[PDB]
Amino acid sequence: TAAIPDEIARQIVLPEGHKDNVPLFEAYRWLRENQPLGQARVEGYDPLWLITKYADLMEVERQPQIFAAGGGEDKGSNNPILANQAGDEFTRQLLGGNLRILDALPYLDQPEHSVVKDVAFDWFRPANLKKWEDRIRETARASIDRLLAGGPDLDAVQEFAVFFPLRVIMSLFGVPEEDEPRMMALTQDFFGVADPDAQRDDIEALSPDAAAQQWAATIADFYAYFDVLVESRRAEPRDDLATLIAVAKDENGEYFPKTFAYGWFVAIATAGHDTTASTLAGCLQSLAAHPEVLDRVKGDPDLIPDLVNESLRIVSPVKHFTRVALQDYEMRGQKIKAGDRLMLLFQSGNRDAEVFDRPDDFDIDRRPNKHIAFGYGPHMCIGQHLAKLELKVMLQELLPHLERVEVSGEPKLIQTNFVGGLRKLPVHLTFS
Ligand code: HEM
Ligand SMILES: OCc1ccccc1
Ligand SMILES: OCc1ccccc1
Repeated sequence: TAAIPDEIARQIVLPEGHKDNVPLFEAYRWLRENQPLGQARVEGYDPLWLITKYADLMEVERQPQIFAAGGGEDKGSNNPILANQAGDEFTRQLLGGNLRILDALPYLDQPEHSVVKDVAFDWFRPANLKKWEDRIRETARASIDRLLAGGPDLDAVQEFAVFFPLRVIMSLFGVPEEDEPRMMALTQDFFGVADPDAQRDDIEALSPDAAAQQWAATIADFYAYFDVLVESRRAEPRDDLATLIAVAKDENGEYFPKTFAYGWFVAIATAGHDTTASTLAGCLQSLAAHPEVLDRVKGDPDLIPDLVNESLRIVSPVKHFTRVALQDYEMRGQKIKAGDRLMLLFQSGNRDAEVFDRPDDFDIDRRPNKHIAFGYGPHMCIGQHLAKLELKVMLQELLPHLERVEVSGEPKLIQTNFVGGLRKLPVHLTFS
């Protein structure tokens, strides 16, 4: 019934606690074993129930009428992405009393969430992504040719893994190649709001609300760019994802307000490539640690989807979203009160020993691989089938060219409690 111990709560809640995966995953493990559903009360944050168990993540996510993303009828009364209190106070000054800074899926509750998701639902289904496989494969091949020409010594992240998923999503989206560097810079600003190596020059870096200022500044740069793209596709439609979203109309034949298109476009321009790059880099890191796995998948390319699934489980680069209890609710002997916020810890769910035998082991032979790296419930990752296709296609093209991966310098993680993974993986490759 007590609060979570401060040292454990701080390790998970504070962005600084994610700088090193070792103490972070030991804090998740301490909770799952000792206090699987407790309230973290960290100075400068709202109290948060830390949802550490696989079964609890599904129980919460499958009941959106109880556990809201955006606050329910009081729209924008909950921030789905954990800011500190000072940050949420900054946002309420910016927006005038609420926290809905984007009109994007994570901020929405049903039935609004369903109406908006219906715009892109079919586009993201596996059968509808098949039309892109050959173009993704040509992109993967172009990226691997540059890797082979560049020699065996590189940062597998900033000199390889980042470019492929960015080129794929910008090509599908319909953004020209020359705009990719600025999209990459803004994605770094967006997911780097609390990382001292990713600070924007235009906001206060050390203010209590610094991360919320960076988030808003980054969004404003996206809105400027996307407003031009929305008016462009409304005036002259193309066969691209920018058009599908730009021209989308409601049941009354009115365009959705432009901010809905901007919200899609922000999610696509950031989430649409960064986590794909992280998972690919974490895959290479695991192949360095488990060379027998690389030998096996080179011997049987049909194992590549299993390798992708186990990489998603181990890397789990999307660490949380938040929810708010719309009513009192009992779970695992604890009384969650109406108004209480919850932090869904997907990386912890993915190490739950009740679900996964030897959960810290890299084992591609888990079948089925029950991972929750894409979440659950109506907010389950809409991009997951695009991500899995890109990772499958890259590893089908790449792994024949790799005899060995060696990590030849210190890996670096993005310092974030939100969307993380490797920003640096110095390697020495042996080409086949
Ligand atoms: C390895 C790659 C990816 C991983 C691990 C990942 C993971 C996640 C997770 C855990 C969520 C939250 C689910 C929940 O709240 O229960 C999510 C949401 C989302 N993801 Fe992904 N994601 C990935 C790739 C993508 C891609 C490629 C796109 C777009 C092209 C994308 C777009 C989204 C969107 C728009 C949401 C919000 C959905 C909603 O709230 O309804 N993601 N992702
Ligand atoms: O895939 C995670 C994500 C989705 C939308 C916006 C930010 C991050
Ligand atoms: O809810 C996950 C999902 C993914 C792709 C298309 C539709 C829905």
